[PDB]
Amino acid sequence: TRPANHRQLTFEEIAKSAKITVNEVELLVMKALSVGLVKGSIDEVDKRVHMTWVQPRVLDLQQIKGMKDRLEFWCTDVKSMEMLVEHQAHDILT
Amino acid sequence: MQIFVKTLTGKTITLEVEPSDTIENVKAKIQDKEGIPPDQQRLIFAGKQLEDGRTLSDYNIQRESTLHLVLRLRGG
Amino acid sequence: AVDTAEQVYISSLALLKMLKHGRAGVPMEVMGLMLGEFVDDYTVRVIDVFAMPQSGTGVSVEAVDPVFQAKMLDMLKQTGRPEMVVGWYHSHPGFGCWLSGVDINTQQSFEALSERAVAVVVDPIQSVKGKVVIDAFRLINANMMVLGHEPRQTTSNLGHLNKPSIQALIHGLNRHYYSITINYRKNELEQKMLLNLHKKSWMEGLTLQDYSEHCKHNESVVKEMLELAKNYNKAVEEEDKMTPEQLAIKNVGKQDPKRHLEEHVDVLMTSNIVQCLAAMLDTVVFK
Amino acid sequence: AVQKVVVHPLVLLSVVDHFNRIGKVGNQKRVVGVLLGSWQKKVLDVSNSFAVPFDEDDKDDSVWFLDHDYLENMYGMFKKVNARERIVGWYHTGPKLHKNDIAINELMKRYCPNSVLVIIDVKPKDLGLPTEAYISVEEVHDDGTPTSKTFEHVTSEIGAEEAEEVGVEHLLRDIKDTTVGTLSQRITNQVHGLKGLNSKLLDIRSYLEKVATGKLPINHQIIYQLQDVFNLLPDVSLQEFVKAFYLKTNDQMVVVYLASLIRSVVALHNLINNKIANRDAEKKEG
Amino acid sequence: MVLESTMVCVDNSEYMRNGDFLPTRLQAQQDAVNIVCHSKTRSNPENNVGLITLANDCEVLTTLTPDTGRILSKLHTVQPKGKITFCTGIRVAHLALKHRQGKNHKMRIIAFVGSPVEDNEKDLVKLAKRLKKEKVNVDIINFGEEEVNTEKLTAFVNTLNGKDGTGSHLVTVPPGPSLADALISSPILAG
Repeated sequence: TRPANHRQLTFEEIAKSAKITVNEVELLVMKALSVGLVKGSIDEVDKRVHMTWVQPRVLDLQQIKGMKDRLEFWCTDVKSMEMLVEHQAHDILT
Repeated sequence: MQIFVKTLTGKTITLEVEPSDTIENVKAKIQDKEGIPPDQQRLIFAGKQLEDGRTLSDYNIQRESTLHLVLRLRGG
Repeated sequence: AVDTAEQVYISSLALLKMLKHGRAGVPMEVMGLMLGEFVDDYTVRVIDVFAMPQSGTGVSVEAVDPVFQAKMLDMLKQTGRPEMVVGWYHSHPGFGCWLSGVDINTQQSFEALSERAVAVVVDPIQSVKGKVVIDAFRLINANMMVLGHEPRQTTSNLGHLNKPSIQALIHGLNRHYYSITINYRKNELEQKMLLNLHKKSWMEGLTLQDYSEHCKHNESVVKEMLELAKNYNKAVEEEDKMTPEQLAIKNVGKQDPKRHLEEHVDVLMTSNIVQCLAAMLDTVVFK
Repeated sequence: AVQKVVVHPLVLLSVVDHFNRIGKVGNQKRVVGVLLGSWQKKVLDVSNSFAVPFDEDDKDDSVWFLDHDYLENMYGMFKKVNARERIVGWYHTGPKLHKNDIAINELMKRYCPNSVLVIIDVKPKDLGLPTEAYISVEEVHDDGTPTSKTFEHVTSEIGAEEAEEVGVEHLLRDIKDTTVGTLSQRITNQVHGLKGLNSKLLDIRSYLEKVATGKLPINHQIIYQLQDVFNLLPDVSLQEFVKAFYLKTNDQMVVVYLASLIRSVVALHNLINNKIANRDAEKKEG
Repeated sequence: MVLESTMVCVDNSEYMRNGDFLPTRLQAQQDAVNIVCHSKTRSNPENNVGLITLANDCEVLTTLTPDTGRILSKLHTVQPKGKITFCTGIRVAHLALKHRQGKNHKMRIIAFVGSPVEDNEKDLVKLAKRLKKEKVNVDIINFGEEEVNTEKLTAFVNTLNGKDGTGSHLVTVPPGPSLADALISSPILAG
């Protein structure tokens, strides 16, 4: 769910969202890691975890419009960046 | 769909053909109507030299085009 | 009478095959047969060439199966190559380029069979990346030349652009035959290929060199600079103390630190510039 | 099996010659042929080739003609003049894959249990590389779809031989090149990099249109892969990564400073030599 | 004398295992092939012959070859299987006739029909007409069971060689003694 900017979260959030007591949550996430469906690390001294990669999932015909949207203006950035270096150094070799 | 052929002698030959015909066929038609062996005939159309294996509409030849015959002479 | 200007056009593929075949029979005069057509009185064009089964003894070679030739040729027609025979070629390693003795005899019968034949000779062992050594000849008339007749007609400068070498004069080129100029005429599509022939994939261009190891190289060259600076000071101090050329003449053993100092620049530069630029770009183009 | 394949120029010129010649026998838009080669340590080397008659009725699959006992006859005729080389695979000059070529491959595989396909597109319309390499495999499925027989990609490159690059270079009198050193770096590894990356992203861009009801989502597989792409790309350049970057930029430039200083001193020294030499000899010759 | 290229398109469908002709239709046709090709080559020595077979796919077995033995030893170990498919066979034989070695030869197709043909009539009429303008000559033996295929084939041959072309035939046969013995040598020299 969370945007890629964060994908970092505290014990309390999971503990409530899965309605399991906090002292269990460590083992839960360890299980998650061990079966190999999610990757990252745990930072117990402040009760936080970081989760850098997650199993792909199917998704619907409207969510992919988000993919096309992101990809389009990623694409334009490349052309923009090319114009600059192709121009300013024209005299070395155009 | 009429075609004019010019030989070295300047005789003009008239052909009723089709845009999807092939050069082999027209060379054979000439063989029938004048007696020249097919394989001695080379066809010239402006600068291009026509190749046997493909079709007139590939060269977009049009109606009443004038087209040259050249003879590749052989050693003896 | 033969015009001085007439060309031989060879078609780039034939040349590559002539080389890759000549540079294998390394010390022996391997030979082969050559296919093309007589466009005109000012032309001959060779379009392809192929080898044969043959055996020899260092001092000679010849081919052993006659059937193989007719069978191969008659096969090729089924795939669009109806052209026929116009000549032959054989390789001279290191000798130079000329026809000698037996090579005239096997040549001359071609001309009784087919006028306007051509014999080609290539040298694969002197050639080098810039230039290949090829020649093409045809026999002078069987004398009756006490008349002093010229072998050829001339109506152009076009045939007198080149200087015959001493070696062929030793073996008598203008005495028994004559040379004919080679020319190349590439078509559009092959030359489009020929430039791609070295392109390298986009995958590489954006890639960074390791930053470790790179730093190692930097420290290596910087510590190499010292000794050259130290030597340079003395080399500045001592000059003009003797006659001018006796600087160089006395500097054939020991190196002169100017050049070695200078050419360690163009290694700090170039390297550092391009690495910093490539990192600076790709920090933007990905996220 | 195979890890990489290497092609010599003689093959590429052969392909092009065949493509131009066919006009004397047909009107087709593709040609097909055999690759002779050898290999060692899973590195495959293709060296020579000959072309065999083929024909196809364009308007349908499954109606095509390929002449066995000409292939066998030529292979015999070649073997007699070079024992080094053996059937290895086949090539065709179409710009894109065709439906029936898996059914070509299952034929010609009877001549070599490992056979590899090389596409040699003869009319490039971009900066790029003229060859691609493919090998045949069987795919299982998680959807319970039956086992599928399908191609797989193999990395490729051009190679060279000293007896040929002499000829290649004798022939490369066409245009400029070798803008030495710093001139050639940035062109060859910035501009012609970015142009490629842009073309790839345009291709993905186009495909994700057809999924607007133009075509069925080919698999959730392709979507899983795309999600990996947009997940992996480097973290936002916003954290203490920045500190680590500045350090190296300082170190990278400092030595440049040093070298530039060296560069100037020599010019002064050369200047002095030119000056004194001039004036002295002048007054002397006066 | 006239030089000719001939492809014989044998039939191998499942139906070929049944037993109208005495040994089994497979042996009923192999001998016929054996005699017809002997006739083709002995008529003039440089005629030449090839072989195709009709199943759930078409398959080529030997391209135009001047020696008959290549075919005979090849025709053996062809096995009765699958379902016939007529059009595709005739097409692929048209292709393979273009690539003949000597274009001065004119060309023929021979085929043996031994099963129901599930084809739409109006497809045969198109195929026949374009084959008409390509100067390819076809010649059908209704070797097996005459019924079902009796009509379609006849109308086909009409539309092809009709307009008073006369160069193309249909011939047909009941169950009985050998094809080569009673039938094939009867109508004309062959076909």
